[PDB]
Amino acid sequence: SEVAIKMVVVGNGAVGKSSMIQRYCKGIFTKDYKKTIGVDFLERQIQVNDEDVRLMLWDTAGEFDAITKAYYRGAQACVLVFSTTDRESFEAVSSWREKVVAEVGDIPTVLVQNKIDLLDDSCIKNEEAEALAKRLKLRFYRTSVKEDLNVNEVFKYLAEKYLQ
Ligand SMILES: Nc1nc2c(ncn2[C@@H]2O[C@H](COP(=O)(O)OP(=O)(O)O)[C@@H](O)[C@H]2O)c(=O)[nH]1
Ligand SMILES: [Mg+2]
Repeated sequence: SEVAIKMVVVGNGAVGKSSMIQRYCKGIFTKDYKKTIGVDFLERQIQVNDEDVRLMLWDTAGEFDAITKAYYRGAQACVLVFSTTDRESFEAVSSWREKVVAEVGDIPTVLVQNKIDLLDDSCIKNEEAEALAKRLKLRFYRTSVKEDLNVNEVFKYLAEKYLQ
């Protein structure tokens, strides 16, 4: 048998949420300005602690109350994403954490700074990001979906945290 885990990936527009889901589940990254997923989630079968696990990664479309409720319904873990090159996306992180708690509760959550390959154009100081993760008591990953750096670790950690 297998354990199914619904995970939500949230954050401001263009931080790389759709790309992150496509990378993890399909192993691909294209150079398009915006990535789209035409179904509610992509999935990947993995092994965690000698258990078959079906991860279902739900991608946001962009919300009205019923849309928000359907997206978060039954969510079991959360990736909170901001972008190295988008200051507003970083400043919104605390509000995203509050929003996920409001919509589903205090589910296992990880903080991800995506686009770390664009470090020369970074709008975030390393110390600021570290302080935010410490204040929110969240594990923090610096990630590049484009270069496949610290993507797999995000989902493995959340799956382990959910099962443990
Ligand atoms: N340089 C770089 N671009 C990225 C990375 N991840 C995503 N992008 C690009 O950021 C843009 C927005 O990505 P998308 O997945 O549509 O973001 P979403 O709106 O959060 O779903 C696209 O051009 C992606 O290819 C990354 O790690 N590095
Ligand atoms: Mg998207």
